[PDB]
Amino acid sequence: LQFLRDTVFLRYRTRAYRRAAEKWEVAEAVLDVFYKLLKDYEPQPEDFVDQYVELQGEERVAFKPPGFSLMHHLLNESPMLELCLSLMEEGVTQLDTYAPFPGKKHLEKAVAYCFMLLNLTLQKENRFMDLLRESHLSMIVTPLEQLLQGINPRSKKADNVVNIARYLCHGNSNAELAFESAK
Amino acid sequence: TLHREMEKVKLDQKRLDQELDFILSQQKELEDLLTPLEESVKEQSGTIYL
Amino acid sequence: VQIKQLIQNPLSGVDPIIWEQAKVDNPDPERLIPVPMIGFKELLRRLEVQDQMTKQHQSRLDIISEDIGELQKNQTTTMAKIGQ
Repeated sequence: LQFLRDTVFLRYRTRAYRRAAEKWEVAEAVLDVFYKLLKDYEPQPEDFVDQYVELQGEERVAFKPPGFSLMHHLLNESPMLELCLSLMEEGVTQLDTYAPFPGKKHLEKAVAYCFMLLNLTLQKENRFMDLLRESHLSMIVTPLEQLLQGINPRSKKADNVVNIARYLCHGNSNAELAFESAK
Repeated sequence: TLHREMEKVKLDQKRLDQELDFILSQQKELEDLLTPLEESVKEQSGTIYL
Repeated sequence: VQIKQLIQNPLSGVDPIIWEQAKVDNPDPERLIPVPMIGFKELLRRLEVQDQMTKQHQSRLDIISEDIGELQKNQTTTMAKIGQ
């Protein structure tokens, strides 16, 4: 997990692409796995009581319900979240270009997985907040709503939602992103 | 008098406007510091494992 | 001082008695001086002045409205970023 999130995804913007489509495809890869990972995560009070396992003689904490870490990363200002938002803004602009094939199909599927993970976090967030509030990790989570009105770094203001809307302008060309967005 | 009030409210709105981007600037710098504290934490966790 | 240099030494030919009576009956003599009006074409003149001042008044009022609307949109934006 750390290998993928710190070394691959979070760096995917800093890597040089001889084939530009590669940046998009690699983001697509990382996203697919993170997505499936969260998609199975069921919030349980077991995740927030740090289970102690005797591994190699040292008591290490057992991993929580698989998505919990990802959720903690999405429920806080993690570079992961801002990267999601940045890919979002960049896709919005690229769409606004109304430009041919280059990296496209991968770009679409990427942003689509992103929207999917967003919907999933929103979906589970109710029970996840209930459980965390019941087991009390000092970890502070904010419901994804308040974060979505976040002030975008590039935009310098809360245009995450507005950008998210703007894809609705591209409906007649892209039905898929429109569906996800409206969801 | 409406000219007076509208200009003053313009000062007020511009003030709140810049203040929002500045508090967002602090919100960014603070997540930037939140990542380096995590870097120090990671090293501390590794030392504990050792 | 110019107010008293003008309002006295009576005007274009209105007799002084009516001039001093309109100076004394002046309501808001600081916000207005008695101006001579002649007949009905001067009433048309005052209606024209009222019309042009109405145009300017609507203009400056709409300017204040433009300032208001700008402050309002920027205020909504600031109050959005605050929560961020």
